[PDB]
Amino acid sequence: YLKCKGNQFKNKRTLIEAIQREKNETLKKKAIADQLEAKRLKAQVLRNKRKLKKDKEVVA
Amino acid sequence: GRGAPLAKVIFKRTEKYGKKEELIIASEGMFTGQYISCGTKAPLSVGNILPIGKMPEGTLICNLEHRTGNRGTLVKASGCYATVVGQSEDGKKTKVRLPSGAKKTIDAKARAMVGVVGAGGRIDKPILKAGVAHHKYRVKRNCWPKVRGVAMNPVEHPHGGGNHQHIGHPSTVSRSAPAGQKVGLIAARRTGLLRG
Amino acid sequence: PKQITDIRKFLKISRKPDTTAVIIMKKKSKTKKNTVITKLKLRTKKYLYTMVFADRKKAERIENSLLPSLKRIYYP
Amino acid sequence: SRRTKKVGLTGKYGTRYGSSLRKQIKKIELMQHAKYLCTFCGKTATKRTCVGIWKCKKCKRKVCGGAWSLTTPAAVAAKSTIIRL
Amino acid sequence: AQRVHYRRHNHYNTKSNKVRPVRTPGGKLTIHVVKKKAGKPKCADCKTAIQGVKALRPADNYRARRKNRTVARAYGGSICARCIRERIMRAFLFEEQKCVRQVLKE
RNA sequence: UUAUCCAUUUAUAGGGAUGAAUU
RNA sequence: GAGAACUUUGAAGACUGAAGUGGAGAAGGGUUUCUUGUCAACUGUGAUUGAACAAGAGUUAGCCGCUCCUAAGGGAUAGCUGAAAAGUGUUUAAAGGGGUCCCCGUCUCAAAAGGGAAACAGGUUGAUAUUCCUGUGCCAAUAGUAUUAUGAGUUAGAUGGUAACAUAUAUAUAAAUGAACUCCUUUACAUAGGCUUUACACUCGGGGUGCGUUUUCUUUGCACUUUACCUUUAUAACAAACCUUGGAAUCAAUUUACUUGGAGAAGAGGUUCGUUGAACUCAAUUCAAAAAUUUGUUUUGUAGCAAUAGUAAUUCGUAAUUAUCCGAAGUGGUAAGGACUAUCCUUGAAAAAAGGAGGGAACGGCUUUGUGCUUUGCUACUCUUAAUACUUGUAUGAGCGUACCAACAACCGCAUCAGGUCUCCAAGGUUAACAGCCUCUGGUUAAAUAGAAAAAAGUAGGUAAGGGAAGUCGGCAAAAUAGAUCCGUAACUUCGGGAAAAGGAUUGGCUCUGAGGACAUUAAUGUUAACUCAGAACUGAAACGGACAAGGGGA
RNA sequence: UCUGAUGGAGGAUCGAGUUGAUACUGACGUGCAAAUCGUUCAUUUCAAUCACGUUUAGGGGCGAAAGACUAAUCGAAAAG
Ligand SMILES: [Mg+2]
Ligand SMILES: [Mg+2]
Ligand SMILES: [Mg+2]
Ligand SMILES: [Mg+2]
Ligand SMILES: [Mg+2]
Ligand SMILES: [Mg+2]
Ligand SMILES: [Mg+2]
Ligand SMILES: [Mg+2]
Ligand SMILES: [Mg+2]
Ligand SMILES: [Mg+2]
Ligand SMILES: [Mg+2]
Ligand SMILES: [Mg+2]
Ligand SMILES: [Mg+2]
Ligand SMILES: [Mg+2]
Ligand SMILES: [Mg+2]
Ligand SMILES: [Mg+2]
Ligand SMILES: [Mg+2]
Ligand SMILES: [Mg+2]
Ligand SMILES: [Mg+2]
Ligand SMILES: [Mg+2]
Ligand SMILES: [Mg+2]
Ligand SMILES: [Mg+2]
Ligand SMILES: [Mg+2]
Ligand SMILES: [Mg+2]
Ligand SMILES: [Mg+2]
Ligand SMILES: [Mg+2]
Ligand SMILES: [Mg+2]
Ligand SMILES: [Mg+2]
Ligand SMILES: [Mg+2]
Ligand SMILES: [Mg+2]
Ligand SMILES: [Mg+2]
Ligand SMILES: [Mg+2]
Ligand SMILES: [Mg+2]
Ligand SMILES: [Mg+2]
Ligand SMILES: [Mg+2]
Ligand SMILES: [Mg+2]
Ligand SMILES: [Mg+2]
Ligand SMILES: [Zn+2]
Ligand SMILES: [Zn+2]
Repeated sequence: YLKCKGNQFKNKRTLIEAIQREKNETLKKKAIADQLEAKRLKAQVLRNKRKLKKDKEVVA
Repeated sequence: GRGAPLAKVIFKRTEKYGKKEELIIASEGMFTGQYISCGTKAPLSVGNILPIGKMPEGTLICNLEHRTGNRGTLVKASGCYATVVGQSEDGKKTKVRLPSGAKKTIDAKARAMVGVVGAGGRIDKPILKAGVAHHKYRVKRNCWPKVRGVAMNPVEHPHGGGNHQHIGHPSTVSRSAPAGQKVGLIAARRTGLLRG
Repeated sequence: PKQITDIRKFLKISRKPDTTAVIIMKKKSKTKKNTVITKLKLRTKKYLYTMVFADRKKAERIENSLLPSLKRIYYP
Repeated sequence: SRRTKKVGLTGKYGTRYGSSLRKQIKKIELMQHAKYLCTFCGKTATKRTCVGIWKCKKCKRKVCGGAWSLTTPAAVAAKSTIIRL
Repeated sequence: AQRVHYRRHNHYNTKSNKVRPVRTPGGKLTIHVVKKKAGKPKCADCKTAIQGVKALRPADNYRARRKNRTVARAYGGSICARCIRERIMRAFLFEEQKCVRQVLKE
């Protein structure tokens, strides 16, 4: 909306192309960030289960 | 016609069931919805109306009576104020300093408003156009523009006539001159640029 | 003028002391043939009241049962 | 783009009246047409309606003030004096 | 095209002599004079338009229906609802504060 | 201070301690 | 007709060109208006004409105005001054009043453009028309008593909704108690800028009817195809404001521009005003389901007014009858409303009149001891609108204007004078254009004269070889330039300008190419517009803002 | 600080009406006219322009100032 108010698109077709390109890129960034966040979260369970595996033995 | 704003203020009748209306020159800071108090025992604050004998030294005042019960005569134009400068030993007298720089002693029971008159500082804008001055005096009185006496004929003015547009006469006249003759600088103690 | 779409109200108006005339208008429809549209109008002191009848049979019944003291006026 | 180097607001006056008078007009009218904080409601929406009357576009209170600005120093000084007492 | 003229006494274009052309069954253009608008009645406190009443010139207001000129509350069609709410709160709470202050004298 | 002059008001309590108010 | 250049009729050729010798009003005039007659003088030539002369006619209002209110102001009353004549106008009036026993507070005139109860369409005369005729409406007023009907309340004054708010449909939405006193609202208001909606106007294509052209062409060129006030008109649609729920940063919503939100935004669901005035299946009509409120369609109606009127046609007779009156869009001239933005040492009337609210005075009726307060029953009485009957002064709608001109010969200027003199309506083509030029509706073809001839001289114009201000006090007068698009613009400067500086190129017609939207079946298909802008080929006696319109530049 | 758009200020700019009157020292000068006619000029959002009503009266009024204007009369109107 603010882009169109600033005289960036002189035509309807150009606006459609621009929004499609932006949509693809903002989908790809999410699709990389979410998978990195999930994979990073997974390794928190091993790190928080080996703690109790050690502490059930030595810490008492 | 006037440069300063007016406050419309409503009091409540005390001898009877009803309401009454007043028009008062507004001091700088007043707002719609404010309660002001008028009387001999009212607290000292901006917009209250008090007798001048209950004000300490240095108080800035406006809308003053030069005689008691007068309903106000002295400090009224926009941006103007007076100063309390002395209280007498036995009461009954109060000394103030007026905007022109004169000093005066007043009855100590006369009334005034605390604060300065609003909308002050309006002679700091250049007028810059003849039409603006046409619109200024359009709502005051018929006194604009002005032809100068050196550009008339002798029948209409003491300065009129001549082959070169001069006065030819000393332009400072005396206090006793008749009505058709008191026309230049009236009873002038002094002429020229001031240097102090 | 005013319009009425309730038959009972129409017959109530006809019997009142200051109804003095009825108008009958017959007119072929603009769509087809054999379509005698009819309007019946009551002249009271204040307003004409108009009721529209699409059925020539029911309409033809209506003004038969209409009280004899009303003057009748035929426009077509 | 920037449409004017110097005269800014006084470009409506053209070439008339001389440069120094236009400078004083510019200084005065910068204050005259600005916005001021309303102390009653918190928004900055107070604008001048006449030579001494100021009004808030949101809460709709009217405050009596200066000619070209909302406060002049001389009134602020006296108010501070009274409040100190 | 067909051209028109004033039918009434006033022949000048004042605010009370406004005009609107109209086509007749006999096939001609004619003039008709237009009534002036009427301001909306306003709240006695905040000077805002009162909801639920009609805006009529006082001649048309005189012969208008009774329910078209009023609302059913403590101040009807003279003070708006926000103002009435604030008035009620002011009354009750200031009386409570005065009564609290009265007892504390001792 | 009573002649004389001025001012104010509906000639409306003798001096000191941004609700509503009438029968 | 005794007598026709300037009386009338028909046929031609032309003008006005909606900023009109077209329509309607004010000031001013006063019968100039209409019908008939008519020529002594007038109508600067004629005249049978005429605003001239003579006889008789013609102006119709509850709804158009005045009459009422107040304005800038005028005249007055008390008092005071002055020989008076006059000047001034609460300056210490025991005044003016209104309210039913009190309070408020001078009188009167001044607006035919300010304020302000109420009306429309068709027809009609030789001369008047929102005034007459026909039909349909509206506004204001309408005593007392009694009866009869319309509805409502109580067995002393009604209800619904959480809320914003809503409710009386009787022939007709007429009734929802309210005193003294008090407070508000309408009447009621400047300028500039763009955006938007709706009516009137204009235009394109279908259907019907009539007319025109027709050696050749032409599914063709023109005309008509209408719908007022009033019914709170019902209901739709829309710019706004407010209510309920909800709970906002990854800030959102949104305009051409803007604007707005924890003092409660978006989303979802509601209430009201304004605009407008049949839009929306709007109203009736069940074919069959859902109630002791639904589907395509029941099919009707220009929603009533309303076709019975108006217009265009075809008829038969010496007032007569029939058929049409209906399908889809575009352009943006004029007027009004809406929500906004901005400007001011400028902030842009009043009164008559009308409405809303606070407060709570008083009060169920009919006879029932007495002196307004003391005694017994019925738990029909209280409002409201309409009609009737009787008593009452005779229980609707006063008085004045209304013909005509408004300059072209009706006015002022000594006149039938090329002068002066206030307001509203406003078609087609070309075009930025209500300019100029040409045209349709309406108006005219008239001017104190005509025919012939055509030299000097004059007045208003048009051209000129070669030179180009040498003419003259002086480039006086006249020429040269000019629209729009694309390029390019100095000194100086108060930095805003100078500037259209100076300068250079292009412009017709015809045949094509490209760019800019909306909508519905799902990116894929389909329908469907308005006007501008940019390129290419071809073409002509090298011409093209072709007429009109339209800067000379510089030191 | 620079670039593109949006936006619509100003006693801004051309210009028809309106209000005026620069040149031809044009016509006319026994006029159409006791101030007209033609062409050419100045002005159009503001100190703008019109209409009615109203106030100011002669040695006085009114004047963005020319001794201008005050009913064809003004360096002191008109009637007796
Ligand atoms: Mg001089
Ligand atoms: Mg002298
Ligand atoms: Mg000099
Ligand atoms: Mg000397
Ligand atoms: Mg209501
Ligand atoms: Mg003649
Ligand atoms: Mg012509
Ligand atoms: Mg011509
Ligand atoms: Mg023209
Ligand atoms: Mg005649
Ligand atoms: Mg005759
Ligand atoms: Mg003659
Ligand atoms: Mg005669
Ligand atoms: Mg009459
Ligand atoms: Mg009238
Ligand atoms: Mg007055
Ligand atoms: Mg009067
Ligand atoms: Mg009027
Ligand atoms: Mg006539
Ligand atoms: Mg008439
Ligand atoms: Mg209709
Ligand atoms: Mg007439
Ligand atoms: Mg005369
Ligand atoms: Mg003559
Ligand atoms: Mg004439
Ligand atoms: Mg010649
Ligand atoms: Mg030649
Ligand atoms: Mg030559
Ligand atoms: Mg020479
Ligand atoms: Mg020589
Ligand atoms: Mg010389
Ligand atoms: Mg020349
Ligand atoms: Mg230059
Ligand atoms: Mg200008
Ligand atoms: Mg000459
Ligand atoms: Mg001339
Ligand atoms: Mg001289
Ligand atoms: Zn505020
Ligand atoms: Zn309110």
